[PDB]
Amino acid sequence: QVQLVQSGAEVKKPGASVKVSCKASGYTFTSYYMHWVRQAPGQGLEWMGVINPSGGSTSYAEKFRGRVTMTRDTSTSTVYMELSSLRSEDTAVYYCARDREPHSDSSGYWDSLKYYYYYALDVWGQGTTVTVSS
Amino acid sequence: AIQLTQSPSSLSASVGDRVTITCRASQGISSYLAWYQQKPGKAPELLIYAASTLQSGVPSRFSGSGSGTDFTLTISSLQPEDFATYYCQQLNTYPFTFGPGTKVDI
Amino acid sequence: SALGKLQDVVNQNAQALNTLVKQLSSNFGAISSVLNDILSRLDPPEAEVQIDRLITGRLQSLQTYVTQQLIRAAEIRASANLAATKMSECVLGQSKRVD
Amino acid sequence: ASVYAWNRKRISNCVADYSVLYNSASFSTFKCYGVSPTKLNDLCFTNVYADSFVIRGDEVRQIAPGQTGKIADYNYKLPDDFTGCVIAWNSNNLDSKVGGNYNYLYRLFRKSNLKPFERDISTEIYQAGSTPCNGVEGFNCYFPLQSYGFQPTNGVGYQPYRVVVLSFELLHAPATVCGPKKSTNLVKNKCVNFNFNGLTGTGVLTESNKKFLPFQQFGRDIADTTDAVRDPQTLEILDITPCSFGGV
Amino acid sequence: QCVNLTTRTQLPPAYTNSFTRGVYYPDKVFRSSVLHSTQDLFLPFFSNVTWFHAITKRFDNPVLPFNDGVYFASTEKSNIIRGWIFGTTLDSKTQSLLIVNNATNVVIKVCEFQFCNDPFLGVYYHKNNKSWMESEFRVYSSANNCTFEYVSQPFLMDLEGKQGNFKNLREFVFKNIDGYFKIYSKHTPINLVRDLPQGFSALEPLVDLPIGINITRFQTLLALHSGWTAGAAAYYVGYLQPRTFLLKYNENGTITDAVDCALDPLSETKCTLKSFTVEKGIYQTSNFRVQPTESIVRFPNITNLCPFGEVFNATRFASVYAWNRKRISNCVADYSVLYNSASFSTFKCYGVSPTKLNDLCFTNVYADSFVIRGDEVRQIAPGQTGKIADYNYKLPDDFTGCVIAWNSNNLDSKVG
Amino acid sequence: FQPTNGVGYQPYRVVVLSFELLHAPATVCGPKKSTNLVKNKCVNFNFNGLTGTGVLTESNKKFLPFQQFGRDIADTTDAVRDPQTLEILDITPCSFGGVSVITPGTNTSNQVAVLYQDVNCTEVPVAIHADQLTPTWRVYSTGSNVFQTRAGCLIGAEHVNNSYECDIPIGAGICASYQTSQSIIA
Amino acid sequence: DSFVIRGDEVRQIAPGQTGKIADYNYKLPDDFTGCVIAWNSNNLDSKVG
Ligand SMILES: *[C@@H]1O[C@H](CO)[C@@H](O[C@@H]2O[C@H](CO)[C@@H](O)[C@H](O)[C@H]2NC(C)=O)[C@H](O)[C@H]1NC(C)=O
Ligand SMILES: *[C@@H]1O[C@H](CO)[C@@H](O[C@@H]2O[C@H](CO)[C@@H](O)[C@H](O)[C@H]2NC(C)=O)[C@H](O)[C@H]1NC(C)=O
Ligand SMILES: *[C@@H]1O[C@H](CO)[C@@H](O)[C@H](O)[C@H]1NC(C)=O
Ligand SMILES: *[C@@H]1O[C@H](CO)[C@@H](O)[C@H](O)[C@H]1NC(C)=O
Ligand SMILES: *[C@@H]1O[C@H](CO)[C@@H](O)[C@H](O)[C@H]1NC(C)=O
Ligand SMILES: *[C@@H]1O[C@H](CO)[C@@H](O)[C@H](O)[C@H]1NC(C)=O
Ligand SMILES: *[C@@H]1O[C@H](CO)[C@@H](O)[C@H](O)[C@H]1NC(C)=O
Ligand SMILES: *[C@@H]1O[C@H](CO)[C@@H](O)[C@H](O)[C@H]1NC(C)=O
Ligand SMILES: *[C@@H]1O[C@H](CO)[C@@H](O)[C@H](O)[C@H]1NC(C)=O
Ligand SMILES: *[C@@H]1O[C@H](CO)[C@@H](O)[C@H](O)[C@H]1NC(C)=O
Ligand SMILES: *[C@@H]1O[C@H](CO)[C@@H](O)[C@H](O)[C@H]1NC(C)=O
Ligand SMILES: *[C@@H]1O[C@H](CO)[C@@H](O)[C@H](O)[C@H]1NC(C)=O
Repeated sequence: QVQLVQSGAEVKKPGASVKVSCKASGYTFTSYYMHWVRQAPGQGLEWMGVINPSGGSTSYAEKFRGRVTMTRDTSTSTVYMELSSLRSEDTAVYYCARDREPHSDSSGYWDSLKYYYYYALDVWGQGTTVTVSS
Repeated sequence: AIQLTQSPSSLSASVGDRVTITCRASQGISSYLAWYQQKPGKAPELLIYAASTLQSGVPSRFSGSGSGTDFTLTISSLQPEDFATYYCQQLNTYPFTFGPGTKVDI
Repeated sequence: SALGKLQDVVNQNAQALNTLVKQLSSNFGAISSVLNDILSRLDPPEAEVQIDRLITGRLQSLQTYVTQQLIRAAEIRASANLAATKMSECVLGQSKRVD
Repeated sequence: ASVYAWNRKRISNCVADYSVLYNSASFSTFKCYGVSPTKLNDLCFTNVYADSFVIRGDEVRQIAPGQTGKIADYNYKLPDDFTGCVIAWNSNNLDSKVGGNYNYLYRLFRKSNLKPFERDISTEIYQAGSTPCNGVEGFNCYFPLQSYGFQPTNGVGYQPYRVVVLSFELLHAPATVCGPKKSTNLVKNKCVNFNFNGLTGTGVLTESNKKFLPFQQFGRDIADTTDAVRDPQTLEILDITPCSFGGV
Repeated sequence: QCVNLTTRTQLPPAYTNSFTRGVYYPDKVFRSSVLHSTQDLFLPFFSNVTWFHAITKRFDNPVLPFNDGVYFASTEKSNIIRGWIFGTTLDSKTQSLLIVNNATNVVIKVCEFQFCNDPFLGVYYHKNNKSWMESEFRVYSSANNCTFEYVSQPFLMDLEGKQGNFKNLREFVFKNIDGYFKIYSKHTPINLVRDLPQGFSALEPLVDLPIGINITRFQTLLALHSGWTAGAAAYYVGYLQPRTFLLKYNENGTITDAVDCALDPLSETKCTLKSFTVEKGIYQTSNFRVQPTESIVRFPNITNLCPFGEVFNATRFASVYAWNRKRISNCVADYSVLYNSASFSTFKCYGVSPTKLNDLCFTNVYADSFVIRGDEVRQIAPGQTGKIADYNYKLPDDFTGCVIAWNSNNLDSKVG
Repeated sequence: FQPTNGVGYQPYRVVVLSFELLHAPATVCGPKKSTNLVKNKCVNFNFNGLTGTGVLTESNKKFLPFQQFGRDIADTTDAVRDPQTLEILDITPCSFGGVSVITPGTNTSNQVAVLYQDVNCTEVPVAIHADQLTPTWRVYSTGSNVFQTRAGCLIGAEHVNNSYECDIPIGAGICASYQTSQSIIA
Repeated sequence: DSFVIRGDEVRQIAPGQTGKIADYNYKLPDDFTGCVIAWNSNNLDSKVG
């Protein structure tokens, strides 16, 4: 089976950037999108961004747009996430989950009108804990 | 945006019975639904995709149904390992929003 | 080898049969090429016209097929009587007829 | 909707109960082309569209395959191989008011006849004579859109008639809009009259193993046999064979 | 807002032949292991298509005539081909169609857009970060009264600029039949730098849009990486013609090969015997070689107006027991004048269809004229009876003509 | 008739037109505009309301003053008078139907020879109308190997002064077979 | 036969037509042989109120 390892727990002053890394193993890095989920303690899940790893193109949530940079390193085969301007409510845990739909190195996005697209977060990592405080 | 509300918030059940949980959508979602199961202290796992199709590697006791703005999940022969939080997720348009969550106790 | 004359019989029979099923594939001027469609969206006072058209077309196709196969079988009867003549004095005797 | 720019509404994923419509609405001309009104209930339709326009009483005949006029050449032309039903009724109380209802428009003049199911919305000035209009009204230069003069005091010819033209495609592709007939159980490996997705016939059915394309729902290995069909309830690929073998 | 693009280099385009490309599925019913003959708009084999390509500073996107069917092909490396525009005048006077693939969705809009001469999608690349982000989008100047709109499922692409040879071949077929705009497509990975590959194509149906508009003009959008660069791109445009094909279906339900019926005498025999294998001998061929492309009309050379104003507004109009017969001769019958101010209730025509009434020339025309009540309008028909079609005016059984009736309650009836 | 009565008791002006199509000269026509005439070429014609597809030539027959249409054999209008120039012409199908194709089997070769029967060799492009025809047909319309049988002109195979055994015919004492550089031979 | 129907339903008394006058009230056979005679009766069969 595939094994996904995230970075360790990091503590910092909530006025600087953070560096979170994921490293999917056992699956083609470029095919599936790499979804990102934040979970607050005692709260439900939320979706913050999606990574088309081959393209390097990314899509953020409308609430968190412009404050998060979601990058890739295909040479070292990892997905990086950086968040600026940390607040007290951002103390949470982070999961990076692949999506079910697979793709190829092509814009068959023309075929969006033939086959409907159903995305499913099937494989999840163990998660990392990011806690910031004054 | 699109918000999903699961009812009821608090659920109580036993071992070996059939239970039914539901969540209501705001606008038209059609067949874009993901039912997610999360054990406490564990990562969430995908349970049901496309609101009527069982995911591979999952026993067929779980079932899902619903259409339009209404969605439901039926649990038959409830094992003691099924006491976990359930979420329903819509995938109509960006952003993707999750449900609040339902807790079941022995 | 020179076995083409035997192969032509099977080849032309296969041609007759597959040409026949391609005839039956046609619609013959009706609104559909199948009987089940025109019997599912037409009341009988309007359906019997298309039924008559399709049945007459298929019966004409079968008439052409039975004509072709039938006088072809008559030609095979002519060749069969020629061969039975060759059974008559070449196997059961000797033939003085040249060539 | 008006007649120069009519509306097309797609209807899908529901059931078409014809009995509801004539409970409170009376239809003047329920002309149906290609499909008989009696066998309308047991069919299940695949691609439907509801046209919508208001015409006067004299031009109801023009919405038909093969008819001509200023409503079937310049406004709305129906194809020759049409398959559907034309539903028209009187709307003098609703669509006409005192003083004249001038919202409805029609193309009085046009350079050429319309293609079937083609909409023209342009409001360019039509030149009547050899002189150029140059985009400004003048002599032999008229606006191509003229307004109806519907009034409740006029006759049967000069009163509005709401026309809804439905266009179908029977027994091809998957179907989403069915009739009000109820579904029963399936008796396979036995001779029984079947009504699979509007396809009526008599013959035995068995189980087949060939795979269809996603955009294909029916199949005919040889035409006029209709061997292949999918059961809508179970999505089980089957075959349709005659009731008994002919070798007796 | 639009702007002219500078540093444009002019070079003549190339013409190449398409090795059996542009054929699609004519119907959605499933078949297998059979040969099917069809008549539809198809691009003929080994025909001239327009080799349009980019890199110096080679940029091209001309306005082409539609000509009842367009086959499009594109060799794609870094997502340059984003869509097309269709229309008649492309200046918001007529109805226009736009298909575009923007940064997150696919948009199909039928509206009255106004277009500039050089539409483009601008992709910007930064030195500090390696990410490629879409920045510019200019195809229409403004918006107007829109008729049809469609937005696809949101997604993401490969926006980076790959080097080397092209890696994909995406084929499209656009046709407009009976008011339906049908789009067929399939995409195949290829390994070519400047070539159209020799391989068969099976374009599956994608959409059948019910638009129904006039169409005679076509243009292709491009993506570029006032200095600018064009990048590497190549596409191919050809036109569909009315032809006849024979398709061979495999056991998996997909077509294998298509045999043209107007290209070769061997193909002529394959069409007229409806098989892909023919033996030795003599095979007489049915005539599919030539399709005429021109029409000629010759009529008697007299252009006087017929006295329909005397017949249709006759102020004193004949009775039914003694009806009037007027001979019409040496003029032209303009039917379009008649319904400008007159509305006809029953335009029943016997023997001659109303559609083909305009192109005919009549020889012995007479205009009967009588007044009947509203219940007896049905009696003026071949085979009807009553007190009008038996004692007043009887029509022959083999009638050839048109019965034109309307309402005259205001004119022919007065108080008392 | 009274203005206060219903639809049944109100006047309905009826004008009934009686026609006679495509017989005798015509004096009343429709609003379609006339175009130029392209003779000796396959084109869709609309001569005096008669719609059809075929090639037309010049005829020398003389019509009666009351005759404007002609059929030598019915279900085929042989001749029609031009309404504009008043020249007597004739109407023939788009091309002669005497085309025959000789070929070997498909695995043997894809090379093909075409027989044009009952036509003269100099009139082969005229008869088949090769000017408005696919270029792939045009190489078999005119080629280096031209042989004239009594059946017709054969283009696509080369004649030989020797004599070989016949297996498939041509129709005028000539036969073709596969024989050797290898190609079709006659 | 003898019945009173409204103006819009005169078309329904015909072989093959449907409606609430040809499915629930009076249905004509498919192989019909006869003549349908209809006329307006607004003066006789209708009164004020
Ligand atoms: C569709 O559009 C074309 C215009 O692009 C129309 O055809 C032209 O009509 C004008 C005005 O009558 C003529 O002057 C041109 O000679 C026509 N030919 C061309 C250039 O196409 C055409 O009438 C329209 N067709 C329909 C059916 O709407
Ligand atoms: C690309 O196309 C999409 C879809 O047409 C655009 O998304 C729309 O944006 C407008 C304005 O921001 C919203 O009102 C719509 O609701 C959006 N549609 C959907 C389906 O979400 C998008 O703005 C376009 N441009 C870019 C840069 O992505
Ligand atoms: C671009 O050039 C064309 C052709 O001269 C011109 O019509 C158009 O106005 C130009 N664009 C702008 C924005 O001026
Ligand atoms: C069309 O194709 C033929 C044969 O391939 C070629 O000779 C001709 O030049 C082409 N037409 C043009 C305009 O290049
Ligand atoms: C890349 O750098 C440019 C220049 O500052 C900036 O505008 C852009 O947002 C950057 N992109 C990313 C993904 O950081
Ligand atoms: C645009 O379309 C609408 C459709 O209802 C029409 O009423 C209007 O006249 C058109 N033109 C303009 C300039 O709005
Ligand atoms: C057709 O289907 C069979 C069974 O799945 C498969 O083995 C075969 O490869 C298919 N044919 C092609 C050409 O893919
Ligand atoms: C036919 O009419 C045209 C009008 O343009 C005229 O030039 C021509 O001479 C006329 N032909 C005859 C034979 O009168
Ligand atoms: C008939 O008479 C009316 C009123 O006099 C007039 O408006 C109309 O144009 C006339 N019809 C024709 C075809 O001239
Ligand atoms: C046709 O030729 C090929 C090779 O020349 C051979 O394998 C094949 O068997 C031949 N066809 C028949 C029907 O013998
Ligand atoms: C073929 O044409 C030429 C010139 O037109 C002529 O001399 C010759 O006689 C013709 N052949 C026959 C058989 O008539
Ligand atoms: C074949 O016959 C023709 C007929 O005259 C002659 O001109 C030619 O020389 C002959 N060819 C050979 C190779 O002898």
